[PDB]
Amino acid sequence: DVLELTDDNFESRISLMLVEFFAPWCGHCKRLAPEYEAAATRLKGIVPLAKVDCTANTNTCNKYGVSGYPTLKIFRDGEEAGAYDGPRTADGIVSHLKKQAGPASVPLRTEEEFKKFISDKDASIVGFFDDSFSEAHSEFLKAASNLRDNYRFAHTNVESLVNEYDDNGEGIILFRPSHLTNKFEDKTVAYTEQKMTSGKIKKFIQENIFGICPHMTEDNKDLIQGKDLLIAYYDVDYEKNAKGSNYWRNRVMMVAKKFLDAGHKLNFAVASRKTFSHELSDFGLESTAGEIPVVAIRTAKGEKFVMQEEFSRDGKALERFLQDYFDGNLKRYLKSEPIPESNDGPVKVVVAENFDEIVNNENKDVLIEFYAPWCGHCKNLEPKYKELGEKLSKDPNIVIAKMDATANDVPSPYEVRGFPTIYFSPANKKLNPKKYEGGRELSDFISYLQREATNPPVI
Amino acid sequence: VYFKEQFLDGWTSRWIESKHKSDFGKFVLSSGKFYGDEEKDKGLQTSQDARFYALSASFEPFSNKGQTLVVQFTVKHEQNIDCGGGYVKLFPNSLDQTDMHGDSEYNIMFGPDICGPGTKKVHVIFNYKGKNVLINKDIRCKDDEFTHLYTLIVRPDNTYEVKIDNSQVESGSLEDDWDFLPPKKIKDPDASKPEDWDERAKIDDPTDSKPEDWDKPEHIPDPDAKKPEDWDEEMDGEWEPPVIQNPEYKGEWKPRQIDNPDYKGTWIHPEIDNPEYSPDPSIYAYDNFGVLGLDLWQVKSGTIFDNFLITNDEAYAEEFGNETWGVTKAAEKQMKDKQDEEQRLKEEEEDKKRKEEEEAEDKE
Amino acid sequence: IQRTPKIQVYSRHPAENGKSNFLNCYVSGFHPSDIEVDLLKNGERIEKVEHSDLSFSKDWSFYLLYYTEFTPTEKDEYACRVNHVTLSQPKIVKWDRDM
Amino acid sequence: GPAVIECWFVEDASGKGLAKRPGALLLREPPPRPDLDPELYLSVHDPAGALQAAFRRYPRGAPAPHCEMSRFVPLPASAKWASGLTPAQNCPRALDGAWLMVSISSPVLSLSSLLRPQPEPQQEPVLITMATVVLTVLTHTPAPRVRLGQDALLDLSFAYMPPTSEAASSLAPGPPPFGLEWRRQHLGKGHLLLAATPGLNGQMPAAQEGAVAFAAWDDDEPWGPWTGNGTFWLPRVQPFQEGTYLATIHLPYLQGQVTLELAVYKPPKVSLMPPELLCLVSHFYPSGGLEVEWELRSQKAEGQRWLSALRHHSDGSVSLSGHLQPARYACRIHHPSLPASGRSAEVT
Amino acid sequence: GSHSMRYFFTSVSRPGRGEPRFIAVGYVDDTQFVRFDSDAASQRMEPRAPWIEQEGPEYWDQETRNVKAQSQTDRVDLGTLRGYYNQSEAGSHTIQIMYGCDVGSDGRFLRGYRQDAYDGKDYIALNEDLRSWTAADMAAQITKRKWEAAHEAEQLRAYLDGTCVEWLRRYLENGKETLQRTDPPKTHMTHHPISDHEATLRCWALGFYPAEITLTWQRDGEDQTQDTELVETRPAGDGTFQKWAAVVVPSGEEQRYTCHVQHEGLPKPLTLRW
Ligand SMILES: *[C@@H]1O[C@H](CO)[C@@H](O[C@@H]2O[C@H](CO)[C@@H](O[C@@H]3O[C@H](CO)[C@@H](O)[C@H](O[C@H]4O[C@H](CO)[C@@H](O)[C@H](O)[C@@H]4O[C@H]4O[C@H](CO)[C@@H](O)[C@H](O)[C@@H]4O[C@H]4O[C@H](CO)[C@@H](O)[C@H](O[C@H]5O[C@H](CO)[C@@H](O)[C@H](O)[C@H]5O)[C@@H]4O)[C@@H]3O)[C@H](O)[C@H]2NC(C)=O)[C@H](O)[C@H]1NC(C)=O
Ligand SMILES: *[C@@H]1O[C@H](CO)[C@@H](O[C@@H]2O[C@H](CO)[C@@H](O[C@@H]3O[C@H](CO)[C@@H](O)[C@H](O)[C@@H]3O)[C@H](O)[C@H]2NC(C)=O)[C@H](O)[C@H]1NC(C)=O
Repeated sequence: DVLELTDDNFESRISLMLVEFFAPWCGHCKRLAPEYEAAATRLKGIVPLAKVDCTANTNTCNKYGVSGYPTLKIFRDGEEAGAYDGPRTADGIVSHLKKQAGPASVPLRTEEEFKKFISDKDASIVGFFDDSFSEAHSEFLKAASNLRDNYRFAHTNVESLVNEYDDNGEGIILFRPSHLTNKFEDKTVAYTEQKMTSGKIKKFIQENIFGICPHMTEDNKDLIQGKDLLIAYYDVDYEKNAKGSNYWRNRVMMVAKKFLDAGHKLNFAVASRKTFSHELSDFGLESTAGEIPVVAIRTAKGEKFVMQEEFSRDGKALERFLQDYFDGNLKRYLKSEPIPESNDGPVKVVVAENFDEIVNNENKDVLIEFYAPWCGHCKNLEPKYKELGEKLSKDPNIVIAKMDATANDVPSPYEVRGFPTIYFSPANKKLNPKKYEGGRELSDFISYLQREATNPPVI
Repeated sequence: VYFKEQFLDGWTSRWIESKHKSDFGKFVLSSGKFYGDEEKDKGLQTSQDARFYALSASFEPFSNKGQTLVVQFTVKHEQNIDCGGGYVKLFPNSLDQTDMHGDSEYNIMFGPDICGPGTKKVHVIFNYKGKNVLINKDIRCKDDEFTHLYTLIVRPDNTYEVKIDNSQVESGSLEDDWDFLPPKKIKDPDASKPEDWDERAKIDDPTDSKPEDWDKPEHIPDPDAKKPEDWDEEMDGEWEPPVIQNPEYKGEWKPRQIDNPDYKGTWIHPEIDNPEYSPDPSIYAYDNFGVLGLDLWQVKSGTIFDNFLITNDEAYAEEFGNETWGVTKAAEKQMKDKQDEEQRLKEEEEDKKRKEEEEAEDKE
Repeated sequence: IQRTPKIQVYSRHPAENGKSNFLNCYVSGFHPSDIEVDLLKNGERIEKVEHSDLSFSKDWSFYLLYYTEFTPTEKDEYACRVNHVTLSQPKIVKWDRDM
Repeated sequence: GPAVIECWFVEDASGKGLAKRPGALLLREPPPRPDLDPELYLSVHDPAGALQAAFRRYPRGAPAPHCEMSRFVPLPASAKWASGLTPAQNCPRALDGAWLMVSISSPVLSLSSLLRPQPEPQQEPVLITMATVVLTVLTHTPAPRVRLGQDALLDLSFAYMPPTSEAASSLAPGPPPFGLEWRRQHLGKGHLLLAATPGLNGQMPAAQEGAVAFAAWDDDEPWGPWTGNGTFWLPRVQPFQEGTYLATIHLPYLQGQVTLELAVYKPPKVSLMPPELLCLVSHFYPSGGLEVEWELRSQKAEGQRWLSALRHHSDGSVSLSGHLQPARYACRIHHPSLPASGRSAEVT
Repeated sequence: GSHSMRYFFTSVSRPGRGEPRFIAVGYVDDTQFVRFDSDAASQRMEPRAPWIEQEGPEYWDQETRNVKAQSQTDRVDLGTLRGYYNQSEAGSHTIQIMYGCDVGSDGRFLRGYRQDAYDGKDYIALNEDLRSWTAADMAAQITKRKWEAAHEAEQLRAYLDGTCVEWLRRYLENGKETLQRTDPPKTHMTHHPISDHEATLRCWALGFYPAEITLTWQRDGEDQTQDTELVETRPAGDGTFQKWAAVVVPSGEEQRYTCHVQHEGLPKPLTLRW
């Protein structure tokens, strides 16, 4: 059904418009081909759809900068626009296309339309401007245009609507989703400033659309992630179990609001376990598959924090974890195999769990050796390293170590490019380890620990 | 008797070697290591490996118009050829014997052509309107070292019959197994499949109706939807029983849509007489035959040609083909088996010698 | 990949005097199917030797079970003869009570 | 070595089956041969330096390499463990054009190069379809023979040159991460011995059966063609580890797979015991190929003889006892592992 | 323990008799229940087990057409393969296919595999990971590309996790009387004085089911795996199995020699002494 927009007639027919660049050999384009056809059939009249076989016309992709297949890109009236950042399924394409079809701000003409707009599953910014030529309306229009791909904008001039909202000019009100209503936080927040400014309105929405506990599930994904956050993952399907989702988000909301009144900065969020199941691996949470919500924290710096404790229905565990994090006691969770208590032997078995306890030790010089199991070089170096350890077990100030670098995330400035890499950290130089890239002989190792370590090595 | 050849050194007087190429192979009169008779099985044989050959014999010009033409010859692949040919070619009077190149102007080619396992078929090609036409049928040609008879018969009714070892192996008409006039019946291009002619026929509700029983709600409250005691509807607004997909959900109401109802069969475009059809009864006819040639490339020489016959009577050629090939074949096969037994005895002796030498080396 | 057959001659029950038993000649591991397995009663082929179906195995090899009834007697030495495309000369495996 | 490798372009279209057409490579005035189809006659211009140098030293007078070509389009790695190699949902643009899997299975060294040719054969010069090698996976031991009990060293050296395109994706100049994957396929077993992703970090499937591979780029230069090392160090090769060991180098939407048959041999020990002579054979492997011979010292020994069933030792080595019923009497064992003369034993 | 259900197909090319022979069988555990033999004039899925006998003729015809179409595809595949390998048409060449699934004792899916092998050399197999194919030669590589193009790995994964396992439970439930049954072995142990300085002790695991048994010879409490001899499990003829283990011993020292027999049907491993 779509037209093939080759180079010779590209700019002729590019003059909104959705064009997907594709390459026949790639399976990704063929996977969405029936989905793309269905989207074209479902979006006829609203937005035309087209296919481009880039393998023939190199000029189009060279000009458009299309280095991938597929790289669905929208062309607003023959003008390059932001690449389609969403699922390549037909439903998501249709949803985003209908979102693009409407103006920057939806002009509400009837009050019933106002309720229909504010009844949507996502937050909704509504402007009330009785005067059509008022500068507040124009500034709101530019604000809608700039932040269009992130928020649902609408405007209206109904006398009842304007009077029931601000009725003083720059009447910008944010209605949070109707399935996210709560008690401690007001559902509706009004814009309070002398003049409505596009930047000011954008900042106001950015700081007020989330409130305390938003339901971020594949939507607003970037708008929340990126700061010092706190995500509670749990079964989150409103159309089927809205009551449970409201219950758990209310628990998280009350604990978050208590600590916010206490006066600390920490954003919160609730997520569905299935949708973000890919992200559960990053926190080493596997798949709980239980009504109990798992809670995790990532900070702006990239630190990760996990509760081992069950999320109590009373909320004691939540506030306990919040005050622990604010104090800063729990260690960053890095993927680490359970360390054995039997760390005896010529070579000390170091894990990412106790890397700070062993390697980062202040009163000893440590020589660590990152090794991998399948590594043949590391298997060949293991017996000599063991003999080195048994020989230099008599030195109290120096201990050599090995940490598996595939099942235990390497912490500290320590970084491994090729196994097996060996590092030496002096007692008073825990911040500047030296990478021993010399020889690989036992005698060479003994010579090196004779050269560097202050305490005389033993035999 | 259009042509006769039994090789019973005078054959060099009636056989002539072309000079088109400076590397043409040399033919030798021989009967091979094994045969049915020392003198009766004498014939031309290739004696140079991986070289081209070109040998032609002139004879009284004659035409095949209105009369049956029969060709008959015996080929022996004693050397166990891997790549080569035993085919022969009929050339008109205008053909130059001394200038016969790889592909000279000929009328009919008949005989085996074997070059590897994939190709093991009789190549019979005819000239018509300045074109070499092969047969569409896959005629298999014998590959063992024994002598194998090959015979072609073409009657003036554009019919052909190919025989191997006096036994019928193929028969038919020239205007039906070749590409003389390939348009015979053409499907009508405008005969598109009608919209009412269903191919994948399916009828809804043949012996069923809307059940209205499977039309259950998509989501029903969970049977074990027990509210938690710690839940406060005052703070939670309004607790509700969780709902899940009911086990009784089905695909709406399908009234057993079965196939093959009122099926008229697969539609096809009806065929009509092609206006481009133009077979000719004189397709089998030729102006004149003047030369019998054999230009073939053989990687492993040792192919013996004998018992050449070109005539007009099927019974005549059949009788001489029998009285030559069948008489040869017996003594050929028994003697061959005798020398094969001798060879196997020699190989067993060599194997025993190798084994005893190996044992002696082991003892040291 | 012409794997040789691995004969295993035995009996359904341990041999005892004057008791019927089933000399199951179990040929296994061979490839391809071109095989002939014949049981011998002191050198001569047994006529009534019922065979089982050409059962297949997971490791791309067949296995047949050529079983015939006999009464273990200490005067005859039952044997199994097997010829295949790979083995040069038909293997003759004698039936041993102990093995 | 040979400057013209006669090959066979296997066609992949299902309608035509697996029909073969001629067509020969040309390593390094290109010699023209009109016999070949112009589409499948590739003048291999190798910038990696691995293939042309490998077959430059290939012994002269050797049999023709058993080359086999075909078309293949880059499909992403199917196995889950390789997901880290291709974490995006868009195919890179650098993979434009056709791709041919040239698997030179010569008796001395296997190979599997990925040739990306040019669109049309040369018109003004001879009919040569210029091509470029991207990923060469050469094995120097296509059929190792390790004695039972010791370790085996399955050589595997690969070479990579990034596909040259207008768009340079030099986000991380240097050797890109790859995934080595060794896999035994012995009569319906199919075990994944090890899968490794040097450079990249992830939870790999555990290396099975004690296997370790030296998988690492030899060079770390920012742009230069990179020649990696992927030998397989399997220790204590037991009979159940016999079979073909196909090794795959995984790259972003690239697979180079080469096979090698690891044959295990264990020379037997023979013994004659006292009448009925029992030629008893000690532990040995492989089970097949054994031939008992009998000699009266000499001439072939008279008397009727039979064999015994294979008494499988739990290690895998077998042992049989040939019984003969009739100077000295000797039995000679003929096994491929031992010198083909035969480690015979005699009783006088 | 773990149960298995397998389906085998075997096209054996017989030069001189036209179409190749085609044998298709089905195995639940190691007991066949269907065997379509092309050489036989019946040319149907003749049943051989009680758990498959009680099936309507419509089911039998379903399997009939199924196997017929599979044979029609397989003969063409054999022809094209014989053409590809460059092998003599006079010789007999075999092509084998098999697909099946293995379940654990709990009835859940445990393993699934479909393999093809030409002439007995593993041709192309589906990994136990159920995601990627393994191909030895390059004809198998072309076939692998052909399968991956259609994403039929997601089809077989549907069958192996689905219809295969469902049929396996249905068979193990209808035929629970004979397949789920286990039988302990009626073990013996025998002495044989090979000489005056050595002797052979052979413990007989006789008449058991299924074949997954292990016999080991603890010498003074230590497993002497190196010098133990054993024969592969051999069918007895009446459904059961029997095995045989052996050890060489110094003459008259049969004090510490334990033939541990371990089998699923046994309550606990047994100990033997002479
Ligand atoms: C399996 O593995 C085995 C290995 O064991 C493979 O066997 C190999 O097979 C190849 C062939 O595929 C063999 O190659 C041969 O190599 C020789 C040198 O070593 C070449 O001389 C020989 O050349 C022939 O083939 C090439 C390529 O096709 C041709 O260019 C060349 O001209 C030769 O073909 C001529 O000769 C053939 C045999 O006589 C004819 O069948 C063929 O048609 C062609 O005939 C021409 O030449 C004659 C003589 O001048 C003319 O008269 C003809 O014209 C007349 O006929 C034509 C129609 O045919 C009419 O149009 C025209 O009007 C008439 O005048 C033709 O002009 C081979 O290339 C290799 O040696 C084998 N090795 C071994 C060890 O056996 C096997 O192939 C493998 N299997 C598979 C399936 O691949
Ligand atoms: C790929 O890696 C493997 C393993 O690291 C290399 O194989 C082995 O490499 C070592 C290091 O060079 C070789 O040691 C050398 O041995 C010779 C003779 O013993 C000695 O004279 C040298 O001084 C040096 O010690 C070893 O021979 C070699 N081969 C083995 C162990 O079988 C391999 O070279 C690497 N490169 C490839 C495969 O291209």
